[PDB]
Amino acid sequence: PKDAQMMAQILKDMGITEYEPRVINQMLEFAFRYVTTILDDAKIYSSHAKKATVDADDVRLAIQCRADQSFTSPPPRDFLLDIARQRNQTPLPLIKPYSGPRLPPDRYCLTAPNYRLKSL
Amino acid sequence: KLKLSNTVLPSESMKVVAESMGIAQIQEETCQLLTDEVSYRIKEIAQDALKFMHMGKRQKLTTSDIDYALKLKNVEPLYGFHAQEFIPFRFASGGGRELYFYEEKEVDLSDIINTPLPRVPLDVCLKAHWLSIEGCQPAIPENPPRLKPRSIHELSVEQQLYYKEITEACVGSCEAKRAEALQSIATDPGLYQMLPRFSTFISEGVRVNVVQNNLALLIYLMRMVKALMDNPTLYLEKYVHELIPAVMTCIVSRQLCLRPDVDNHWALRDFAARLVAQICKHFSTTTNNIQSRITKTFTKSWVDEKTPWTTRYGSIAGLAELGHDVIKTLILPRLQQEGERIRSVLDGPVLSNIDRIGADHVQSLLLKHCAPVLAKLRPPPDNQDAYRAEFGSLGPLLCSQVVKARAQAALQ
Amino acid sequence: DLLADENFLMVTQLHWEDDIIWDGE
Amino acid sequence: HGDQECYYQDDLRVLSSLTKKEHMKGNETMLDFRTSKFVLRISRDSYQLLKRHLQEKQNNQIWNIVQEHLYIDIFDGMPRSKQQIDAMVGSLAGEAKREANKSKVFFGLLKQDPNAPPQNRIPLPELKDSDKLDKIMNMKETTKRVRLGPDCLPSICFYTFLNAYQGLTAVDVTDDSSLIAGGFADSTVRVWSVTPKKLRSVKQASDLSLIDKESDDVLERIMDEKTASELKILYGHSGPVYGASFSPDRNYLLSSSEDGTVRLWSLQTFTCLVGYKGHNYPVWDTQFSPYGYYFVSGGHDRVARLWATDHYQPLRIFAGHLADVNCTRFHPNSNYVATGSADRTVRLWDVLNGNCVRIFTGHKGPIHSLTFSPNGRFLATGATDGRVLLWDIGHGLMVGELKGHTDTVCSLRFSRDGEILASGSMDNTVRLWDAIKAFEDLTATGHINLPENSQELLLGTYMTKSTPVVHLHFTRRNLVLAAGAYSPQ
Amino acid sequence: NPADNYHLARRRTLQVVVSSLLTEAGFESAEKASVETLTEMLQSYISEIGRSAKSYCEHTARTQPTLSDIVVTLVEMGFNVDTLPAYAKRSQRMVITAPPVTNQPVTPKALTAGQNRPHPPHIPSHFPEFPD
Amino acid sequence: TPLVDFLMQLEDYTPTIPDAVTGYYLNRAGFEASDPRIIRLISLAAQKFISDIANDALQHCKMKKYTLTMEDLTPALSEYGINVKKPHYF
Repeated sequence: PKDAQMMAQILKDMGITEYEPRVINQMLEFAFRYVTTILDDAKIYSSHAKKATVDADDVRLAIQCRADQSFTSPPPRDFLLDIARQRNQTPLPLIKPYSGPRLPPDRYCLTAPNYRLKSL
Repeated sequence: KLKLSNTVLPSESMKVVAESMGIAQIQEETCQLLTDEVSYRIKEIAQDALKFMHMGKRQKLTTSDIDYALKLKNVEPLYGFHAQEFIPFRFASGGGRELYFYEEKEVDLSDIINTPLPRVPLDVCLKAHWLSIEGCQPAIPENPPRLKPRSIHELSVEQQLYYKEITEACVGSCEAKRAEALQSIATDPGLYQMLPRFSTFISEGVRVNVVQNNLALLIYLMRMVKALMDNPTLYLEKYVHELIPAVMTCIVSRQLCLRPDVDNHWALRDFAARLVAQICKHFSTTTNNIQSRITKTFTKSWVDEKTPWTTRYGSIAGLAELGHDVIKTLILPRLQQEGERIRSVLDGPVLSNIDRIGADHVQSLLLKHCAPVLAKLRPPPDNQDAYRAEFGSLGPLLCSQVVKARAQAALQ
Repeated sequence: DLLADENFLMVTQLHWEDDIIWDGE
Repeated sequence: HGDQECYYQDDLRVLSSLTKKEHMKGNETMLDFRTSKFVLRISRDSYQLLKRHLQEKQNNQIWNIVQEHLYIDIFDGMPRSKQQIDAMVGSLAGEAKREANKSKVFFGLLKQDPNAPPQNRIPLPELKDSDKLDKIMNMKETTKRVRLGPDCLPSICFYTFLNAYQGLTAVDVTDDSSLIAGGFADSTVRVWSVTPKKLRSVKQASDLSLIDKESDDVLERIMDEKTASELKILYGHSGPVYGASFSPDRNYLLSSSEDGTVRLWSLQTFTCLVGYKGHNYPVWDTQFSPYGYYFVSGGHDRVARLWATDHYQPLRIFAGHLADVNCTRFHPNSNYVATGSADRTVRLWDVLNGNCVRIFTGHKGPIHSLTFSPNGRFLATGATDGRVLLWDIGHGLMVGELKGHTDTVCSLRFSRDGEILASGSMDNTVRLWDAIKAFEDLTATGHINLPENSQELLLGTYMTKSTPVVHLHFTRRNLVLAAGAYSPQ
Repeated sequence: NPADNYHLARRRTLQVVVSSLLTEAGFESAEKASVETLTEMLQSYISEIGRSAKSYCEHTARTQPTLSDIVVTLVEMGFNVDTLPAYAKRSQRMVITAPPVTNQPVTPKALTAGQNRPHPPHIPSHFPEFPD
Repeated sequence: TPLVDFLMQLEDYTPTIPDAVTGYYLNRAGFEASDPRIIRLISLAAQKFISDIANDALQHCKMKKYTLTMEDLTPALSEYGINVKKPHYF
């Protein structure tokens, strides 16, 4: 196909030699889902600005307002290094010698009487 | 040298999607703006789905890797639908859509119900074996592969012994042993470099085992041949020049032992031999050497006047099991001769010879082959007395066999 | 092409039909 | 792009995708590459030619980019060869300063060793009488332990997972070869007993209330024989289990998965106890401490957390990597945590103060295996380039490069004596390396001339039948165990 | 074949369930893409009560979910649980059996008789016999 | 307790989806089969969701019975807030 032969070149440019045949079919299904939610929001933004033609600033708005919600990322390095030094300053606690099975408080564990219904 | 490029999706696919949605009259710079954004998100996910491939220790990107790569980028793994509320399915993968390019795009709703469900495979188990014994890798099936000096045999002293245990088990004193040996022959990876001695033991055995027609000795050797053939590791067509005249002798030879009673096994000796014979013509095939040579010997066994009827029955079976077209092109012009032979056995009173038994077996086999040869190339009309134009051998019973074949086809 | 390995395998170079034992005695 | 070194193709492809600004504003690896400084260790004999070509106004713009984005760490010595520079570069913001690799590291074992830390440095747990009973039968195994060396090559017992149509993603074996855990892609952990002794759960609380304590049998009395299998399946992860780690007292299985939780499974009740939710992202590895109280888990969020099995929150956050923390390994004294990662760096982290005390660069792919020497002096790391790099820990210098493997080296272990390093990779081979001849020599140039001696350090290579070697384990009698799902592919 | 079958047996049963519910509705012969759509929403629905009712019970420090954890899970998906006793007692309903399971004599594994060499003392008895 | 009564009746009830298949997708998400009746209620809830979508789609087909097309699933899931996607790339 046309758009499915370009999908095998996006993977081969990323060095993916081996892949399942259902991999191309659902990256096209995601790429179709992504462009019919940019352009669906683009004509919502065009009707907000009251213009009959969806021009390039509408797609510039609908991309950056969908990328502000959908595609997130891990936390940044200046945020990870601040919560590290706030946590790594606290000294390590000592251990009680014969406390038993060392566990968190019981509202943080998964150890409850764990009931079930009576069969009748 | 690296001529790496940046391949994006085509823009002429993005205008088709836009005008099939209600957004008409889009500019080219508007349309190029769509195809570099979505081609980045495909590149961002396929680079992120390659993290799950490496972590799962696979070299193939499965369909579930993109489901976790999407969930990692806070996008729902759902592909077919998108739920604005997101509450019915929250980042839950539905496994994609089983769709094709060459699909029918319309099915009947009772076709999907009546098909049999695939078999759930075996659960995960833990078996242990040996990669290395003090530095040396064993050849188990869980592993992949002036006086001149006194020479050594190319087998270990121990190596000679298995040759000895497997051959003394394959002469079938005990049936579970026979099998233990059989199991070994069919899947030992290191059974090459012992294969000349196995081929010579087979060949030499059948020839001094037809001097007195010892049926078990022969049935065990034919099972040894069948166990040699389905082993995938060893290279057999260097030794098939010894293997093939041994099986032809099992099929085309007279029986020196009691003529009746074990003739039932004799038919199987010719059944096992004709099976391995057509399996040998299926493999090892080059131009005009193996299959045509055994076909020519079978046909001149057939057209030979006044044959031994054991040899006749064996050659008939051998030419019978050669496939679809071979009986379509060879058994056709010969029905009258078969009928005349049957009539001669019937007329002559002589009953204490093996001629009558040979005749009955040959006629039954020929009639079954003729039945599908007919079921295969014509409609089942006039199944009562039209077969009387073919000397009336199988007639209505042949028609009943064709009807049973049609019922099996309906069941399929 | 006549130097191909198969040409020299003895199935393609031996009249092994003569070996088949018919009515031996 | 095509005059760049061949080892940089992956980064070059990520960059070829990046063409917009907003594409790079949400990458967070090139966002941290743009703000950091490339370290670029160069000699003073070559820096004089560089600074005589940059201090002139003819090239004051590329000199302005160099002194803005690049550190330059100068050493006084010989200029390195091309096959020595190729051995130690490959990372992003790579080839770190020698001032990072000069901190004092207590790389010795606990109990005199001057390199050993005190026992009260890290508050390690007590040694109980059942834990002291374990070391009594451990030294009976050490009595039968063979000296391996380059002559008495060990026997390898491969524990293959035969069907495994759910993809096996994590293996661990206990310290005595008694249990084998399997983390699978169908969100399950499966414990197998390999000794002829079935897996039993302890009795319920009604059955324990009627028996008495203080008895000699006690543990034997508590076992339930109604529940006795050769296989126990553990459910509760909502995603493929990527890490698996036993505790040294043979209770307390650990597992981490794609759903962002680390789970502590009991091996006496065979239920889940705690779910440690600190990552929102796939936790790629976890490991218990060799003393069994703390554990470290590294995830997709580019940190490694230190937990203690007593707090719902971590104690130390090791947050200096620029990509995913793929591996997390404890030192044999458990005062130091080595975290390999996907930005081609290996970093040692002190458990006190959470400080990075060593940075080991020189891998060309993401590091997928780390192991420590039993001395505590050395560290073997493997990555996707098929290279096993042997690092010193006191000197912070790589001491050797093993380049026999072809694909990703996913499992390393040293022997119990330290005589042999075993390497298992995706080329379905278990290579054995001489881990005594590789460490025969023990600076201020911050580098040593690596020997190119891999051929002499290979004692053997053994090929698996279509089976990637996921785990490598050494029995206490020096017998190699290996586990891998058989994939016909 | 078998790895495809591991996933496919459980997807093909889901597809037959979808085809049967469509027939009960009144549809005979549906479009192909409309069946793989609806059986993808069915697998994503079972997998969402799996992840959310496990989350609601483990929030309450338990490990296996009761009825009170699913009737809060289905409320958070907008189900109106009270209509379910009337749906279960239909007269039009079908039953699809579980797929075939490849089990032979529990496990049909008995290896083969090839044992000769014993064991050196660094290998315990529970490891496999050194091969012949 | 109407639903507690229903779940207690769910023993001796066979649902349209098998428990070997409903229990497979529950084990995939950490839900383990402690009680069969709970698996059966989950199976029936999934069945009701698919059946309700199908019945709405049939009312749309009757308005425009017989064949179910993607243009019947599109307005049927639109009141649910679910925008279904055409394939369009095969």
